[PDB]
Amino acid sequence: EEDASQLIFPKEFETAETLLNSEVHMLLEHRKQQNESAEDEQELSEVFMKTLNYTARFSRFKNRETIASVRSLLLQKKLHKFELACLANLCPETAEESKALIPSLEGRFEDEELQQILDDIQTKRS
Amino acid sequence: MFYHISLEHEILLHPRYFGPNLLNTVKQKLFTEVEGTCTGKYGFVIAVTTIDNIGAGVIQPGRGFVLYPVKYKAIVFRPFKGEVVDAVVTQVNKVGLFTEIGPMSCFISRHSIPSEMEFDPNSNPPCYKTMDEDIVIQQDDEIRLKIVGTRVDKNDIFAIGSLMDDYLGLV
Amino acid sequence: LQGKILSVDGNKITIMPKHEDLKDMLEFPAQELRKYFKMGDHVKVIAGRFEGDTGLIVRVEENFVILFSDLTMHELKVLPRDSGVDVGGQHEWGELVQLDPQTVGVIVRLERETFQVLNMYGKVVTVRHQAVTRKKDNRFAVALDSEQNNIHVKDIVKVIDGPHSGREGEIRHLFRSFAFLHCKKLVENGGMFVCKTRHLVLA
Amino acid sequence: VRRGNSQYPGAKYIIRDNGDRIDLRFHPKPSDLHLQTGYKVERHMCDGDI
Amino acid sequence: GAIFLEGVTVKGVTQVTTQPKLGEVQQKCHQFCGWEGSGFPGAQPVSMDKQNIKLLDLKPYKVSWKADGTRYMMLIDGTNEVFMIDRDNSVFHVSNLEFPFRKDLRMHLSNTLLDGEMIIDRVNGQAVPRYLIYDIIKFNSQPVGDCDFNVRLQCIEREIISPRHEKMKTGLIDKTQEPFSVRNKPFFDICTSRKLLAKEVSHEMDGLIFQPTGKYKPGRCDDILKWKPPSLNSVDFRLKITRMGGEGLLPQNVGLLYVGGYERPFAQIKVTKELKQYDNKIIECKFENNSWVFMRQRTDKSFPNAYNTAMAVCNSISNPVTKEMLFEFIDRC
RNA sequence: ACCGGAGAGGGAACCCACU
Repeated sequence: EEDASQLIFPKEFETAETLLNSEVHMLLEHRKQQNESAEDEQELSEVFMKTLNYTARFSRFKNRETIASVRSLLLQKKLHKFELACLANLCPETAEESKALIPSLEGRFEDEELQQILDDIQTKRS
Repeated sequence: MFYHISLEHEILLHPRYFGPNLLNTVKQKLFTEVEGTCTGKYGFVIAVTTIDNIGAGVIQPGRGFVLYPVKYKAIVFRPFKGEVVDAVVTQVNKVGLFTEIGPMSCFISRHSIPSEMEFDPNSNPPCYKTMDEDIVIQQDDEIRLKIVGTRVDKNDIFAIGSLMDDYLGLV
Repeated sequence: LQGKILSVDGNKITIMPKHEDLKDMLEFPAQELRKYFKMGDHVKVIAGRFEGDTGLIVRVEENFVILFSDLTMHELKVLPRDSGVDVGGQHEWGELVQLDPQTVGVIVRLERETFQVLNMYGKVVTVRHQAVTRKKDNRFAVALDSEQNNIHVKDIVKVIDGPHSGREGEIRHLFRSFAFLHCKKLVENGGMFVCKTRHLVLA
Repeated sequence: VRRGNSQYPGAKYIIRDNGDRIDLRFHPKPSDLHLQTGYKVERHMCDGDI
Repeated sequence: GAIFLEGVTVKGVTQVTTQPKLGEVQQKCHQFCGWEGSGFPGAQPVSMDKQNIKLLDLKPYKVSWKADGTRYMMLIDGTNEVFMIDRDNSVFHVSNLEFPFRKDLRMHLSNTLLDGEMIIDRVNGQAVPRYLIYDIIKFNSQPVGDCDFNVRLQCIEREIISPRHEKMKTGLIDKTQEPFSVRNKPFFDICTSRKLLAKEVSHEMDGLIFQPTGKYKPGRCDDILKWKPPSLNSVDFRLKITRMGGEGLLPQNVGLLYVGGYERPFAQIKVTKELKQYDNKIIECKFENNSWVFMRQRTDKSFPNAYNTAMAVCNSISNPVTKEMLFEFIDRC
């Protein structure tokens, strides 16, 4: 029953806030700086290292204020909360690509508005 | 997909950790227990950003241990049947291609691989390539992927992916 | 119509399915039904050469269903109610082969021109189908385990030393100081692995 | 523990953190006679016990 | 199994599996040693401890020095009959080694039994197998093992080495054709060992052996003492690197030093990632301080050594028996 | 490691007796 296309999510998992690769990197780098200082702490996990280097290589824009800007501008337009982060991670270059990647947006908004949002996304790309 | 959720857990403390710093030891115990852990229901718990609340700890009757109900914000990774995320190749093999996603590792099978991606054993690095020789899928490449199915192994999540879908390939 | 089984009888099952979008229960005889499954659900192999193995079905064909095992990603094709032999029909997966005059192994993967063979030293080698000879298996072999128990083909043993220490397996073949074992939980090499008999104990 | 079970003011078992139970009355090997702060020892009843 | 000398292959040395022959060669060794049980008849030295070093003062002792070598008794039975016996009772047949009789150089030695180590020795950058003759049990059936260790060392020189150098000077023995060099382990008295420990040999010594002057005896000899630095010093530990965090306790990873036949952790080690490579592998450890620390990993061995072995080595390392500690103890006698 | 110290040793019924 759990399908990303039809937007079924667990009730316990419904209210969670979804995240971007770049902001996940800034959080993980904050944790890394926290652990490297204040010694006599456990060594970070292989999972932590893999996620850190993954989101480093997959970081779209490094700027912190850009994260807040893109989040706010995209949420201002009425869209489902799960779609914000997946769209910003994938960064489609055409609205046809965006609808192919996420079928939910197909028919949700017109081609011109979808392409304008995508163009803003690439505009804030670093 | 990456998320920010609040979770509930209870940690037992041995009486020797009471000390003058009990809450710090509580924080350390929770970190060491739920850092890098995996649950089939909620997926990978990558890191704990903050601890929302640490409740009143109850002394177990007949046991010196004390359990604290703890509220904490953690970032989780649990993939979907139907989500699309970019992945990175780790190994080229004749059974299939090994690619790495975050903490989790998934493989694409040959029958799920489109028939255009022919095998190249004889290339010095084993490769997935077309007859037109345009698309070169090789070790350490970053690719699009469609994860269809997930499995839990020793409370750790592994998944499987599909690549038949359009536009889904090399970045 | 597809739906889930409420109850069951032995012949006319009077399977009372709850079909998708149907709140009513119908009745079907067994002969009218088959076990369907969309791709991506977990399946178990109920009976066959593969029975006990599990996997996610990637593709469904007419009556054919293909899937990847959870232990190993080695492919599987089975019937909807539920080959195992290479092209050429001479050899089949899991068989004992002679690699050269001194070395034996077990075939653990079938390819169009080659096999992957787990040799008696624990290494996997690639060989052309004709470069190995089919070896007569000694189903009545006996050896000693680490506690001097007699062990035989089909016995369940625990590994208590060596690389696979902590594992558990079924003895599939025995040769001199070597044992080829199978454990379905091991996805590597289709579940096959090799241990010294003195590193084993009868479970 | 060194006195052991034979002498009366002694112990019968010594329980370690893993839960391993060592029996003191049947030739305990001098290695596991050694004990750390986490362990429990099953001494005999003594004067002042309630 | 049977690997004659590991690290170098030796031409003409051939293990023997054929029961008619093998069975005898093993037996003629028990015979010559006056040996009781099954297995290896040869003298087994004991590790020097704070009790042991005392004997150095209770009678005369000669000292030589332990090289890492493989223990072999060489049985010289005839013209092509030459065999090696190891700690295991495994038997090898050595092919082009020839032993002339001091009297008739055309005659070959028979019913002779020697004790010694087989040692790879690199000179001129190259690995030369040597057999060091460290004792002789039997010579032409003559019960020389009953003689004085000084008599026996002299026997070896005159009855074994000297005849062969003689046949060598004449070309009738080609040092080049022979599977390995044959030599007598050199022995000196107690005082000279002191010099060994202004030591410029301070790297090259794996230890010392202290040999009493008494007649040869088989099996366990509490009066032959092997001394090895405790730093090097020294038991085979089966290690399970384990994340042992008790209930209510912060999870901790430790290395549990298991031994043979004792189901529990004998000791603990300061586990480290640079020690994580040899997970679940047999290792040697050094008990300099209260902490056992790792020198080398023994892939050849699969089982940890026994609990009684662990006890003996712990006692020995607790009472460190040094060269100066026993030098005076024998010099008093 | 040569065995691993293995001790767990039915039960129901009735009778007598103790405080």
